[PDB]
Amino acid sequence: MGPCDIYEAGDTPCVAAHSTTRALYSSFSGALYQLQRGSDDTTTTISPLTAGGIADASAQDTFCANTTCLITIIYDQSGNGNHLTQAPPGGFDGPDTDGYDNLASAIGAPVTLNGQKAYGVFMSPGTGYRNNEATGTATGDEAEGMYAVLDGTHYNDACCFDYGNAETSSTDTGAGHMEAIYLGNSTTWGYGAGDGPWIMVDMENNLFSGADEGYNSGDPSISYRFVTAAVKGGADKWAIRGANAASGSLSTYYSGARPDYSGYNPMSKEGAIILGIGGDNSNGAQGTFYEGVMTSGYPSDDTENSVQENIVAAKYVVGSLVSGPSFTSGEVVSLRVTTPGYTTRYIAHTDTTVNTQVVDDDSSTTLKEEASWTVVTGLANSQCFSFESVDTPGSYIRHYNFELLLNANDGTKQFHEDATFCPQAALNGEGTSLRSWSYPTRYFRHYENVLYAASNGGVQTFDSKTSFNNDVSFEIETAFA
Ligand SMILES: *[C@@H]1O[C@H](CO)[C@@H](O[C@@H]2O[C@H](CO)[C@@H](O)[C@H](O)[C@H]2NC(C)=O)[C@H](O)[C@H]1NC(C)=O
Ligand SMILES: *[C@@H]1O[C@H](CO)[C@@H](O)[C@H](O)[C@H]1NC(C)=O
Ligand SMILES: *[C@@H]1[C@H](O)[C@@H](O)[C@H](CO)[C@H]1OS(=O)(=O)O
Repeated sequence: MGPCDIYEAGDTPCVAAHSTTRALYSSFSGALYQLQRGSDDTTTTISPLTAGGIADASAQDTFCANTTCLITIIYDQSGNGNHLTQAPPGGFDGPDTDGYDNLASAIGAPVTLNGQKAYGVFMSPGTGYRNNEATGTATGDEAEGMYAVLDGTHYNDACCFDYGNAETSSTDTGAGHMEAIYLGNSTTWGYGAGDGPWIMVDMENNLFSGADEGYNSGDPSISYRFVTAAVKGGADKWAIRGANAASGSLSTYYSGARPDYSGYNPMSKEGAIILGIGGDNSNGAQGTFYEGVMTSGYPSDDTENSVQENIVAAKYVVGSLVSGPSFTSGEVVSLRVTTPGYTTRYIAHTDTTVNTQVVDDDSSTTLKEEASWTVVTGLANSQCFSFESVDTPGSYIRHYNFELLLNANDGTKQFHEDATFCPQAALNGEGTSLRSWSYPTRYFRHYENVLYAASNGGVQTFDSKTSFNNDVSFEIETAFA
C-alpha cells in the first residue's frame, strides 16, 4: 500500500500524485517524470524499477551522461492528467524564454530510498512548475488534503516555495484563491517560533503559521533534513501537520477555523497546481520537492499517520552530490582549461574578476598565486567544496548575476550558497566539472576567457551550447603556488 492507496482507503483519494523518487501507488509502473538533455534536446521518461517501486535513477544517469538534464514533466500518477510542466509567466515573469520559469536540474537533489539512488527536484530562485488545466482538484470551499516531502534545509525568505492549489490565471485573484504548503523563512506575512524555516499555508495575500496573521507560537522551526508537510482544508477548517520524513509521527501545529480576516471563509480555490512558486508566479523562492499529492476530501489524522508511516518505511537518506576526481579540504590546486585552443589557460583572477589566463613556470608569482586555489569544505554543504584564493585568503569563488567573482566570505547564508560547488566527473571526461550547489543547472564555464556559472543553453550569452561540455571541464593540477 503506497500513500495514494492509503488516502484511497480513507475515502479521500489522490487527484494529483507527483514524485521523481518513487511510485505513490503500489500498482503504479508508468512514467514518474520526463528528462530533457542538453546534447540533442531530446527527452526520455523515468519509471519505477518495479510496480510501486523506486525511480530508475541508473536510467537517468545513462541518458544524462556527458551532458546536462532538466526535469521537463512531473507526471500525475493518479490518472487525472494533472502533470506539472514549466510554469508560465503570470503576475510576475520568470527569467526563462517568454517569462516562463526555469526547469529544475535532474541532479541537484540526490537521495537514497532504502539504499537505492533517486533524484528529487532541486529548485533554485526562478524555477517553477504548474498545471493550470487541472481535473478533480478541489475548487471553492471543497475539502482537500495534500502533503509533500521536502528538504527542510533548502529554503530562503523570498516568495514563495509552495506546493498545492492555486489560481488558473497565474495571477493574484485575492484572499482565499490559494491553498498550498509553504516552506521557508519568509516573515513578510506569517511566521512561527525560532528562526525558521516554517511550514505555512499560502491562502494568497498571506502565508499562515496558524489562526492569526504574523506570529503563531505553535508553528515550530523545522530541524529535519527531510520534512513531511501535511496540509488540509475544508469548510472553515484547515490544519498544518509536520514530521521528520525519516523518523516518527506527524505533530499538529495548527487545526481549526480559517484565519478570521477578509476573504478566507468560505475559500475560493481554483484547482490549479503550483510547485516552487507563488500563485501569482512569484519566483524568488528555493526548495526541494521529493514527492507529494493532493486529495479530494479532508483526510483523517489516521489516513495521514499511515501515509507518514509509509514515508518513514521508504527510508529517505541524503545521497552523494559528488562524482569524479574531487578534492580534500586543505589541498591547493590549479584548474586547467581543456577546451581545444585554450588548453594552456588556467582559472585565475584579476581582483574580483575570475578569468582564464596562460600560466606556466615563467609567469609572475603574482599570477601563479591568482591561478592557485585552496579547496575547503563547502560553505553551504559539507559534501561539496569552496575555492579559496591563495593570494587573497578568506575570499572565495562565488556566483553573482551568474558571473564568478572572488569575494570575501561575509558569513551570510547567501554567500555560502553562492560559493559552494559540487565536483562532477567532467562532461568531456578530462578532470572535473564544478556544479553550482545553489543553481545546479549551472557549472563553472569559461566564455571569452571569463568564468560564469553557465547553463547548457539559456537566456545569457555565456550559456552558449557551443563548446559547453569542453568549457565546463577542467583538469586538477598541482597549484603553481
Ligand atoms: C531567513 O533566514 C536567513 C538565514 O539565517 C536570514 O539571513 C540573514 O539575512 C540578513 C539580511 O536579510 C543578513 O544580514 C544576515 O547576515 C543573514 N544571516 C545569515 C546567517 O545569513 C534572513 O534574514 C531570514 N529572513 C527573515 C525574513 O527573517
Ligand atoms: C563522459 O564523462 C565520463 C566522466 O568524465 C568520462 O569517463 C567519459 O570519457 C566522457 N565521454 C565523452 C564522450 O566525453
Ligand atoms: C499572492 C501570491 O500568489 C502568494 O504566493 C503570496 C502570499 O500569499 C501573495 O503575494 S501578495 O504579495 O500578498 O499578493
